[PDB]
Amino acid sequence: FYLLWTHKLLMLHGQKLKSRAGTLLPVIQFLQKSIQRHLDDLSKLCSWNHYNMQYALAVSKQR
Amino acid sequence: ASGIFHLHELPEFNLIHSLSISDQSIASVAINSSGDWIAFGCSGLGQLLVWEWQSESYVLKQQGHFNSMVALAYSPDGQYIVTGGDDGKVKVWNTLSGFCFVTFTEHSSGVTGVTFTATGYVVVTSSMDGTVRAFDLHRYRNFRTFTSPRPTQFSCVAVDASGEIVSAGAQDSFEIFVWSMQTGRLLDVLSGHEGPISGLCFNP
Amino acid sequence: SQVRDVIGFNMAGLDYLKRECEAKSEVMFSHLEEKKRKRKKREKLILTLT
Amino acid sequence: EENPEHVEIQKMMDSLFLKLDALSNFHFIPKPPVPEIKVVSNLPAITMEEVAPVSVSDAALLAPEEIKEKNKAGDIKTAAEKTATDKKRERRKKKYQ
Amino acid sequence: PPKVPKSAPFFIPTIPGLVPRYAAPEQPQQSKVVNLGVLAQKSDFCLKLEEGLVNNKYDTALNLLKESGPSGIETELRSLSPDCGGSIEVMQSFLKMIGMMLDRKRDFELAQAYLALFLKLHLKMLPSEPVLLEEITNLSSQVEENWTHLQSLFNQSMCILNYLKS
Amino acid sequence: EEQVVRQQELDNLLHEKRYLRALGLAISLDRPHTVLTVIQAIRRDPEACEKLEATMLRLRRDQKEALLRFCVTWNTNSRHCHEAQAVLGVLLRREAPEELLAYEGVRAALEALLPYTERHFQRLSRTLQAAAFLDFLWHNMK
Amino acid sequence: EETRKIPVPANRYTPLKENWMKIFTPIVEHLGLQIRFNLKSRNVEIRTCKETKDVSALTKAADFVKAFILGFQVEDALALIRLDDLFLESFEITDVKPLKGDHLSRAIGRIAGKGGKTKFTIENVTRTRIVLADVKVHILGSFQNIKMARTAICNLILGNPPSKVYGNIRAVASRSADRF
Repeated sequence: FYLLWTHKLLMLHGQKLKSRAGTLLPVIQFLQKSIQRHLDDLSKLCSWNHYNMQYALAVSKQR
Repeated sequence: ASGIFHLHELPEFNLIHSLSISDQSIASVAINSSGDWIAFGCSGLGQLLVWEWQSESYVLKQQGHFNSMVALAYSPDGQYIVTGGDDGKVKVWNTLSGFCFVTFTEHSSGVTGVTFTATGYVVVTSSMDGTVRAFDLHRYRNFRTFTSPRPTQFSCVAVDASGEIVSAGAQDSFEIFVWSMQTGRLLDVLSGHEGPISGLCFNP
Repeated sequence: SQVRDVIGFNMAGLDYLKRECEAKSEVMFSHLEEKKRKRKKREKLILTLT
Repeated sequence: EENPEHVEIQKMMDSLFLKLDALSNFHFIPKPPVPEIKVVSNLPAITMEEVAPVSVSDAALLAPEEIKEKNKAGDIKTAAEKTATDKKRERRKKKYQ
Repeated sequence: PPKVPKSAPFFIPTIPGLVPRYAAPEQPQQSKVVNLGVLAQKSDFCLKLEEGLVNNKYDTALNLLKESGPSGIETELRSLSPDCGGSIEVMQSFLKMIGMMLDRKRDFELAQAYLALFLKLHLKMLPSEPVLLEEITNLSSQVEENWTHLQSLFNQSMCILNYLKS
Repeated sequence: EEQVVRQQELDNLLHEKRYLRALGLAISLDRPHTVLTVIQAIRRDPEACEKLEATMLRLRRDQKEALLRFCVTWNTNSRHCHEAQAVLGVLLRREAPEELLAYEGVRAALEALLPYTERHFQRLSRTLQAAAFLDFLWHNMK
Repeated sequence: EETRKIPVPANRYTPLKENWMKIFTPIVEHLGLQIRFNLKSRNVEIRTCKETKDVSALTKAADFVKAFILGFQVEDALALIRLDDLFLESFEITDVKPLKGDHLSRAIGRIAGKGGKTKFTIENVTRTRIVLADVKVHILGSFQNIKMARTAICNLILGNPPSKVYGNIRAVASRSADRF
């Protein structure tokens, strides 16, 4: 839900925020790390499923 | 008092096993309701230890000397804090959890200054050893060490935003030493000050 | 995405073969001598300013 | 370690020197670091971390180049493939060394 | 390692644990020598999984799974193997547990975490048994469509923020 | 006289642009660099690309052992990793996992293949993050 | 006053004799019970008395003698009186799988191993004491520790190679006592 909110505001107002990017540094940093945090663990786990499952789906085919 | 603890089963007085915790004495000991965990405190170094006897492993083990810390820094993200102390240990803490997770003991004497690079997960320290050492958090190694041609003691550290330049100042030689990060050779010695250098800072 | 997926599929396959080779090693584990040989094999040397 | 006298003398130096620098409030002439060789082993970087129930960084603890050394060009050519210039360069380098 | 005396006896008192992995320790002055078929032989988690097959409800097993700690979770999934005493029918129940959590789209991180451990433990036994495959084909599609939608939303956010920095 | 006869055939096949057939002989002659140039030429050509995995199955066992140890060196170079990973894909998918353990030198080869693969996966991941910038330009398009 | 009697056969008659004082002393001194061994009935008798202060002693005394009759050492059996959690378990081999003759003989061989290696190996990792008498297998230990013993033994009976059997127990027993 908050991902969609952030995505919409960013995609709408990024060009306007670029001009005043100098005074918004403490905010962006904050936002960035939060959006980073969750992402990393998911990128560790979901892919560890996906490819591995595909690998299993490969072996069943060669048999 | 010697820093060892013993386990016994009282009605028969059977020694199960014994350990040595530290050179200092053990001040206080407590055991939880379940009996699996035993708590030890050593006021000599302020060391706290939780021991699970059945699993023969530590659950928690921390140590911090009193009045040791002198330095501070933040990671660019703001997620970690690196500090150095008079004892000579460099410690990285995670602010969310509140526990130290990596400690570097390469330095022999106390660390006077500490800094993160602006981009990478690299921590640079300057010590009374006469050395400025850089550590990486990806592989946990001291990959670069800078020393002066002359035996001198450094009081502070400053690193450029790009991270190519490393600089330090001395207690006695009254001159700022500047080294290159990637090559590791002494680029230059800046002179002109009279008296020790109180502090340095790069323009971001 | 396709280039990443090809590399990603090799990541999973190689990891499984890594675990099978380590599983075989446990069978042989004279145990101290075998463990010493395994540790001696995985020891590299680096330059360091002490 | 096999000479008891040198071991005994070194321990006397340690006790004395830690006393002496304290009187100077840690103001002494430092010892330059001597270069040495240290043994790192190929196992995950969790082992170097402090005791904790969760691990923040997962890594090999050892660089990919260290595990398998790579030539400068990054490619290997057998003697059959080597052309005229390639053999000339290897001759030139060997005489250069 | 801790120093252990040789004179120490073989049996030392035991603490069962903060949470009981096995439901029933014993059946006031009853006997302690018994034949087989009396002591508990199936984990409480395995018992809940078996019931989940009949009624297509795994919430009871889910609550135990989210309450036991990581050392306990690894033991439970290791016990699920046929070698350790868990039927291949029961492993079918655990795969159906994971799928249900993806349809509800709640507790998303636990779904990926537990499934990743299960894949690590019994990958070698997996392609041989055909029944588990049909669960994977459903599971493989769901994790692909869920991650891809989220991965795009994550990636567009970070690239915009970096562009604001430079 | 055997090598020069075999060498003569290889040069003819390269001259005739018959890369699929030339792949077999250069492996037997133990030419890693020549095979690497052949693999790149196959993937540039459209029709040869799909028939790559079909050809690789026709190779006998010792050619697969030599080709697998060729991939270790190629994977080290970032410029040459893509075709090295392409060959490794055919090995993992077509061939049985227990049979991969039967190969000679697979244990030593497996040590070097993993660390460089993690580097490549991370590098492609950052490119995907940068590639999302195309979507941002599209919404700001007029 | 109530009594319970436990039989003893020919192969365990003599070990009871040199170790009679070892078994006699704890019961009368600590559990406060009167003990007699009838020669004619070949059967040991336990009874309560005025000096018996606790009612649980009769159950513990019956188990303590039972373990010694089964072939357990006196000190290991003595742990039953002091430790409540210890259980002793006994099952037949033919229950898990029906085997006849030579195949039954090889099954005992797989569990025991050359020189007793397999039984001794399972003994340390599971921290259980195992007595193997032909088709009957006896395990003494804690409730959790019994399962790791029986899981290894039954898998050994069903034809699994011993090398796999050691690995699975070692993996599971390592994480058994972590306690969260």
